[PDB]
Amino acid sequence: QVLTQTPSSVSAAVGGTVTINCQASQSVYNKNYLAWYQQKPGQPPKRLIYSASTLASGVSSRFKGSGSGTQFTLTISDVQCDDVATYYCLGSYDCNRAECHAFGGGTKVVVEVRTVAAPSVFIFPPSDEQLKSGTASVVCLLNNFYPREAKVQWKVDNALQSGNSQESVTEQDSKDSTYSLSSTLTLSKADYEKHKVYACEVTHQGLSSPVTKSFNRGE
Amino acid sequence: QSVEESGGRLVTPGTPLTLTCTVSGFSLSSYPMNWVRQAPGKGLEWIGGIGTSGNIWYASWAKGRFIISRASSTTVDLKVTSPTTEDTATYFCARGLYNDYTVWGPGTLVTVSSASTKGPSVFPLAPSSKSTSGGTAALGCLVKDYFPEPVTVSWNSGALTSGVHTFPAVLQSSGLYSLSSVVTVPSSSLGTQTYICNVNHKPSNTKVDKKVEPKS
Repeated sequence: QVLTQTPSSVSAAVGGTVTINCQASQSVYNKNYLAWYQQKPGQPPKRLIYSASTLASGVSSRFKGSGSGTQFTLTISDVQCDDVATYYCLGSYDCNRAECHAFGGGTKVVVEVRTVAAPSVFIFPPSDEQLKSGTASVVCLLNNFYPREAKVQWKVDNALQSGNSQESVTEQDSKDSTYSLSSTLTLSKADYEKHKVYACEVTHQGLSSPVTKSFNRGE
Repeated sequence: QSVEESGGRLVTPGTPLTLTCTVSGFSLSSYPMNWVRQAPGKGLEWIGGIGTSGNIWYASWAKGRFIISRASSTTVDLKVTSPTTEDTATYFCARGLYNDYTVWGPGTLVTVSSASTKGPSVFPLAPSSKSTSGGTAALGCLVKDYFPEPVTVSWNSGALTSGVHTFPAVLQSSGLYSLSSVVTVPSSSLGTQTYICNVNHKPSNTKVDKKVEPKS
């Protein structure tokens, strides 16, 4: 049995409604052995619904399951910031006739806000400790922004850097619905001490103009 | 009733590994047990399980690759017979999966790779005027050049959690991971309050407590 979830990603404003569909290739046991799981980043999955529509103990009545046979839906009403998670359907079967259990592929729920939030931007020079080791890492932090799309550009003596940085983004915050991002520029100690001005330039919807944070090596 | 997974570690491809699920507060002859896995950033996948009567069931994709057994009155084993890089995942055990008696463990991390274990270097991200904005200062630690996952980061022995961002690790071209953890604090606190990042990388037996102070 294969369970297909659509869509694979969904957005709702706070107070809005999302609907997630689960289609099974064959009917679950008793036509209703379908469970829904919620998974928040870093955590084991939490069982929210079973028997297609029955809430697990303690689960909010904002979650509503429905459907039968091969076609199932999860509806989240009055979407809240803490609903940010990946949701999985789980179908169960007669072990003698089919695979005992099969998870759907998951649907990521994102919370949308009408208003944008500009990132606060911070730059960190390499530590003296690291410089001793022969490498220099420069870090640029973009803190608490929305929406997710953000452009970070590294400039060294006003020269655009390519192929020598990596970035990482957090999952959406379950309290303020924002993202944060770190970009790390990595150079050899030798290359680092050849240049003076180190800059990270940030483009984002919440900023009317690109903002640059920079330092001069040494000074 | 609770369950706990153990045995996850780094192995080279082809090297057999056994995971264990240990149960407390119930009998294995009373409830079914199931193994589930999740590769980093991917979905949940049912592997197999053992029913009340002791019958063992596998997902069709898992047959031959995994062997499930009752190892004792309180433990269920999962043996990965010839691991490939694609068996890198968190492995969860659960009593049940569907019914009201369902209980999951926190998971155990398996990494399959020919890369060797390496402890991280921990460097400070010092607060300065270049990391201050409107009464808020940002500071952190850079945890560089480690393998495999995971590393844990906490601040002030867990006493500080607000304004903390620990970023997902990135795989560098060298094949080693790097990550940063940052925290935003009141700038007025930089003179009085001590900030220490607590970094633990158990695979390499590395534990570092790095004080992060304003740069001189």
